[PDB]
Amino acid sequence: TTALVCDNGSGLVKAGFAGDDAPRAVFPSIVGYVGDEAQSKRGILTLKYPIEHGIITNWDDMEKIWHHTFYNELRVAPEEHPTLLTEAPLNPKANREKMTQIMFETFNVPAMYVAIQAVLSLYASGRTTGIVLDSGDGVTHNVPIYEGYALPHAIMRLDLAGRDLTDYLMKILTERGYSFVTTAEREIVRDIKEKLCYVALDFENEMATAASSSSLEKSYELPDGQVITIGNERFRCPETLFQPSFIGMESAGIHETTYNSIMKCDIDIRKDLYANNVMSGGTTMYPGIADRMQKEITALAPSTMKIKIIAPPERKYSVWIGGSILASLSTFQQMWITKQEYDEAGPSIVHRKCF
Amino acid sequence: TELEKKVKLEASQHEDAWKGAGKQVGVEIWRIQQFKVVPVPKKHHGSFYTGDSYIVLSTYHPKTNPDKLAYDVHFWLGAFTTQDEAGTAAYKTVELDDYLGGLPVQYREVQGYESERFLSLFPGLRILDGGVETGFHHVE
Ligand SMILES: Nc1ncnc2c1ncn2[C@@H]1O[C@H](COP(=O)(O)OP(=O)(O)O)[C@@H](O)[C@H]1O
Ligand SMILES: [Ca+2]
Ligand SMILES: [Ca+2]
Ligand SMILES: [Ca+2]
Ligand code: NA
Repeated sequence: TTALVCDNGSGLVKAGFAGDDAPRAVFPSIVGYVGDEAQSKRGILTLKYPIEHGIITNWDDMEKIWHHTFYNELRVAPEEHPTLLTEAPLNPKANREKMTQIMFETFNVPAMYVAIQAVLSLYASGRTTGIVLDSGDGVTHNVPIYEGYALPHAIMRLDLAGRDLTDYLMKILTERGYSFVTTAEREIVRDIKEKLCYVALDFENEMATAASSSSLEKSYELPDGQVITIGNERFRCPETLFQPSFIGMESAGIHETTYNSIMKCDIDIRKDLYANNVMSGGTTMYPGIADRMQKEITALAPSTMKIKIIAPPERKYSVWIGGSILASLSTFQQMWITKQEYDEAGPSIVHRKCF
Repeated sequence: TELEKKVKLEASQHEDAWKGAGKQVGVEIWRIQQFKVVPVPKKHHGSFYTGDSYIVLSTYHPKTNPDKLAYDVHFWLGAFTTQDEAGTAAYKTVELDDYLGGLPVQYREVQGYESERFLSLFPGLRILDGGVETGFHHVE
């Protein structure tokens, strides 16, 4: 009897079996047809995002995503699999109850549990104490955890992630004359973002370097054969993570939200949080983002503070991997809500077992 | 939070590795073996495999009372341990912490950078090559 791990992301669903080292199903969280089957017949229906900024808003489209996960992607009978779901930090109590309601009444799972995404990434990094920087497609979070328990009052939220970074790269790529408009071209911009972008150590010195020589220029061959050249757009795109003003957002950068999130904790544990900055999410994959985060946090912290940035090589799935590890432990599954307990208490039991 | 402690404590009762732990002053050692907490034989205490993750429970007498028991729980991460073994050791450390009523203080030890509190548990500490195979199933 294998447990199911489904990471409901704002842009990508990560699903698979507990005990595996990687999710077996990764598809976009888009409804139309769902995912790859919907991006093909895109000129017929409208594509909506059921999970914008990490919170599930429309439950009918979410039900379609979960149905697509169980039957079309993983090809499993939901009635024969305990299922572990993930949620964004500070998830409302009602939104947790609806997840339990759909899992038991619509899919009839024998057991269910909803876990915090950032806590799974910390466990996946082999830690019980630390502050997680989870930057995915729709939302970016700073979540401190001490000895296995998250600190909700210090959690920072920033509605700026990979989706906005893709659009900002699309915008600045027009300066060189390129035009990426169609839905197919937006996937090419995402590919350019994931392949050639990087975080500058000193932004102003790289801006002057890009204007001084052509050593930072990179070439990229489009599917139609056209070869384009990209310059300072490589590091101007992920710079929005540290300067949200690049897209007109009056918010603090990821380095400041991390620093602020630490300051909202007890002084005894700040020393441990500075040495355990765990990065999670696909938007934390830019080369050089750890060195830049190291440089910015050092400038904000006391001079004697030992600071360490942890960037796991597969932090793109660290949320799911931590779920696969925890769901492989029998004592963890013991806390899961069984179908009998749901049939007795109802949907409010998610707040009595899931933490 | 008081109901959270109730279910976390009830969950820790289903691990046989904690039955009898922290009962007397000493050092108890477990090794993570394919998502399972396996006790390390006494003859092998102090020898840790560079590719595995361990849980080390140090029961001692606190300075504030020589007739009482305090706990220092350390999970030791080998330089070549896999993600499953390190993550299970981290979670099970919190689980043993809850099993003993939150009293244990948690320490994260990595090979070659262990704290003085952890090194003091051995007169002594020998690192061995190899380790138990990962519990992960590889996805091609
Ligand atoms: N190597 C990379 N470099 C830059 N961005 C990346 C890379 N890999 C993935 N991303 C971005 O990360 C986002 C997906 O991250 P993910 O953690 O799956 O988000 P969520 O969990 O919210 O679905 C996408 O927007 C994608 O563009
Ligand atoms: Ca996510
Ligand atoms: Ca091993
Ligand atoms: Ca404790
Ligand atoms: Na896919």
